[PDB]
Amino acid sequence: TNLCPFDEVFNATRFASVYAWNRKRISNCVADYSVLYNLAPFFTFKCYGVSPTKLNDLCFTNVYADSFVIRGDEVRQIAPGQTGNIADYNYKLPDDFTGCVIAWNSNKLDSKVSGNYNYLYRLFRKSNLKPFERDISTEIYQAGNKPCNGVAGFNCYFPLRSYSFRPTYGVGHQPYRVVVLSFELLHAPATVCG
Amino acid sequence: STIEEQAKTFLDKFNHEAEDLFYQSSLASWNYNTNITEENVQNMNNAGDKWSAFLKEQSTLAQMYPLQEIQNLTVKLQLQALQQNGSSVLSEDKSKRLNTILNTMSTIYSTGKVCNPDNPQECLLLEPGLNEIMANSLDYNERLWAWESWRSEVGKQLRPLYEEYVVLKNEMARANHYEDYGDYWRGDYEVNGVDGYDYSRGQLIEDVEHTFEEIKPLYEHLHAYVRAKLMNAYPSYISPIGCLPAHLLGDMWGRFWTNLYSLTVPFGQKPNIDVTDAMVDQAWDAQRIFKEAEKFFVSVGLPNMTQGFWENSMLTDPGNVQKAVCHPTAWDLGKGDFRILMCTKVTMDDFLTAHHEMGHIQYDMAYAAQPFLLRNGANEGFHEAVGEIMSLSAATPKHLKSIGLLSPDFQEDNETEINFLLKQALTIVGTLPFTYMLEKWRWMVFKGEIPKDQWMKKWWEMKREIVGVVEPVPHDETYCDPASLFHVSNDYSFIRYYTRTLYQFQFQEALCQAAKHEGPLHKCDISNSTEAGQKLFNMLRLGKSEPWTLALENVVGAKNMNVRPLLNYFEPLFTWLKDQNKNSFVGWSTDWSPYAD
Repeated sequence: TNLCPFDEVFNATRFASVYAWNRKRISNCVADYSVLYNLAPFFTFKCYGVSPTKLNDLCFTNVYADSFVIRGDEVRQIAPGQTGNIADYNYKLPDDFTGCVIAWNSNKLDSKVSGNYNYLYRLFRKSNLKPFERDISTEIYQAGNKPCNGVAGFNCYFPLRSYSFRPTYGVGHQPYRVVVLSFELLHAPATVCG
Repeated sequence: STIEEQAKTFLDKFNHEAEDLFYQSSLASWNYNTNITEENVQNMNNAGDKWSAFLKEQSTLAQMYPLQEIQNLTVKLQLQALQQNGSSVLSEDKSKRLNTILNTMSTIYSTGKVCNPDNPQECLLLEPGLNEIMANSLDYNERLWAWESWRSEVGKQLRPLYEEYVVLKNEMARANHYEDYGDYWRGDYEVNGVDGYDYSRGQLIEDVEHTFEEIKPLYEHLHAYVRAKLMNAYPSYISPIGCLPAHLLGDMWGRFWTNLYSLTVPFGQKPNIDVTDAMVDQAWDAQRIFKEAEKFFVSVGLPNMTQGFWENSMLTDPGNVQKAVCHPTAWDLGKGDFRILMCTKVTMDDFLTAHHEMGHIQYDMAYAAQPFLLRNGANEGFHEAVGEIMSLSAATPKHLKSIGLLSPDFQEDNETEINFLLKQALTIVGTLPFTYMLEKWRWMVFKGEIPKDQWMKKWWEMKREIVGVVEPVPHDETYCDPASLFHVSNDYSFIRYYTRTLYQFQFQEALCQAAKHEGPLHKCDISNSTEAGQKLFNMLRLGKSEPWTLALENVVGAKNMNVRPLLNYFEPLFTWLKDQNKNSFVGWSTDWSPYAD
């Protein structure tokens, strides 16, 4: 019984920023979601369509573990049908999403005293995101009637702004490592159960 | 593609960015008020101009969006606090003169070096000195030197130095399309654009003049009682028909009358309510002062304190190896961090400010969801008023009955709360004309109502008509008598202390009517009643996004600033003050002079 690599999307060294969330296609193994929830090292865990009491019984073909890091009051935005700042320009879940987020507070290993400017988040965009879409771009957001040719001066602002992460903030703004688990079905034979 | 959407994306940049550079500035200032160090004082000045030269680059970029077409009122009240050019409206050499003269009036007030020519061998510092001599000195001439010399060596060098200040701060306001600098202090009470709730700047002078006319018989009957109770202390120094002398009001200028309680006590045979000898016997520490200050706040419905509050704050003075300046200020560092800073001791007047200081935080914890330029009070006198009502309910004998401090069998007769209400009369009522007169003098020297040679004749005549105070020495125009204060010399608005009083009892009229209190106001306790917390949290979370005249209608039911709840707080005092004043003469005359020799 070979365990699925959930040791590389939970206990990893560093996560990616929310504008460049890395999608890990976990397949050809046997999961044990139970471990996570049950030992409760982790915290919030909310699903729709599936539930953890029905998780280890029925199985899927490809589970998508999408890991990112956000702020404290922005964990509420990683939810179906939610609008805001992260949920409209960084990471939008579809209305028929069938997986659960797992968010645990990470002030011990992710925030540095006097500034952690290594995590970015998108603040402006020309339009909202389609579900499960990632835009890695640094093109300067035109918010005026003047075509700017790359310099971020007046009314032409840089799209990615930096998270500041001081240890001392608040549950309100501490770094929260968030990984979703998008389950889906195909014509391919289902692998991830046991 | 329109100016409303251009201002939303600019302010969305701004908030976020400001949060980063406001924390970085405020954390270096929190490390200065904990570790007074030469290495750490340059870190405050390096993080200070990085927010000052940031707000200068952001205000110029905020001036390209006109307010003539922005229609959403949240954006307009955000840009109104950013499109103000501030002190940068003048020229180069004229405005640097403003900055270098604030550093020579702030340093000359804190380091005023005055003493006596009779014995100049050993001299004085203001603290521990001239503030102590206004407390336990009951001599006439010994307090005359203590008050005249502070207005002859500190006010002397400010009188030709503040004439340049009034002609230079008018240029800071007449370039911002104001009438004078007096309209700039009145500009925070400005509300314009909302239907039915408008408030011009010129209506504030007519609103204080109508509220002061109603506390006129209340302050007068204190003045007929303080004068009658000072006749035995000084037999031939205070006339019964005249006004009070300046150098016997118990303070450095005459603002607060708290130090005049021990001479004019109504009932000294009964003990004053104190729990200082009750807290040390129960082994109460610095943590349990703020523990039970929180048990008042979670018991009204207001949110619990954050986990970062109990680990990053400073409550005990950390030894004699590092100096921590701990005059009690509540620090909003921003970004979810709400620390507190005071060297708290086990005394009652220290415990009573623990409820007041968390009221600054519980206000500031409520508008954390608001944008950054509106994370403030509804006006500049609104933050200090929402804190004092939390201290006003923690001083009642019914609240100390609950937390175990007071005795289980405690009597309370009709001669007990009169000694408590006079304690509140000498700190709140007696400062009400002294806040109005000093601000009426500032508004009538900024408007050009009195020139150079009349600059001080309409100060003591504003003293012996409004506050009932005659200065003992005939002063010429070479002294600037209001220049000897903390709030005049350091360039702060003073009308916030008048409006703090008329809000801190108007809110208590509204919360106690929601908490179902059957009795007078000074025995009311808003704790253990969550109906009054929700009537407060509907104002606490608004911040500056909603105007202040709708923050008052959301609580009390009146759009304006009323005065009848303050007079209703002192209703057992006003009845008792008329009972004892039959033998005295009410009112005063403008004729009496102690120097009429």
